[PDB]
Amino acid sequence: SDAFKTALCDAYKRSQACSYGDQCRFAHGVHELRLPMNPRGRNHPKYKTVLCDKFSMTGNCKYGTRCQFIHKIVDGNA
Ligand SMILES: [Zn+2]
Ligand SMILES: [Zn+2]
Repeated sequence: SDAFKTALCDAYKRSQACSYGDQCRFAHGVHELRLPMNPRGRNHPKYKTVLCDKFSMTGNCKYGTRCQFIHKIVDGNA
């Protein structure tokens, strides 16, 4: 990354006064801040939202991969 605006200004945050001022290679705000944009794709994206009742009762769900419900192998014997 380039030396400009990829990190916040330590002098501006702690001391407020910055030695270079507006010629500071660091950002004096979030609008000034253009950091190296790392992917935000970390959160869990669920197609299958609620548990599958058919897969829990009969052990089988007819939709399979199409199922909008979570196929969880539930322990316990009848
Ligand atoms: Zn600065
Ligand atoms: Zn299912």
